Amino acid sequence: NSNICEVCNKWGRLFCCDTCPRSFHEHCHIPSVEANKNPWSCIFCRIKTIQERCPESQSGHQESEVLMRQMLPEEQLKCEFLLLKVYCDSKSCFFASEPYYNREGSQGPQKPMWLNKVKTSLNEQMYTRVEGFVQDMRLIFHNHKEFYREDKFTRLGIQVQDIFEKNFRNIFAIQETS
Ligand SMILES: [Zn+2]
Ligand SMILES: [Zn+2]
Ligand SMILES: [Zn+2]
Repeated sequence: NSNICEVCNKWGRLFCCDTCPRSFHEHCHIPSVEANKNPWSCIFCRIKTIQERCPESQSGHQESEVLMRQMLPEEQLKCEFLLLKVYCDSKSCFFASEPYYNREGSQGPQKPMWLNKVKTSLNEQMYTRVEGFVQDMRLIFHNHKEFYREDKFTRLGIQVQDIFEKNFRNIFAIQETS
């Protein structure tokens, strides 16, 4: 197995996947690495299994259909994995914890949002459709862009949104378009 966490790229107290060489801190994996379970298989492996059991699941889909899906176990897992892919980027730090807004010439968002809030919401089964998870993820970056206006820091929102959107299209097999 790898000697660094797949998500944050640091060493420490690492749990190793039994079916692949990846490793994780407990609370870096989503869901948090499970207490017992031998063997244990990481989210990467669990997602690959879904794909292998239903190869047709990789055929192109419309985003509107994907958003309306209920959060049954496979869609719950897919959202967990998508959230984890965002945390894999180091720039996710800016969006992880609860923000605050005191900048001359800007007013904070009406509905603040952050990654650890989406993480808690997934863990508490608060989303009934994929749309609820995707709307809160997009709101993170939209709030950022609106608040920072012309400051070049706005770019961090565009960057992390792009990581979200590419991973969304991959994980939910969104039909490719020009
Ligand atoms: Zn980690
Ligand atoms: Zn694995
Ligand atoms: Zn099948």
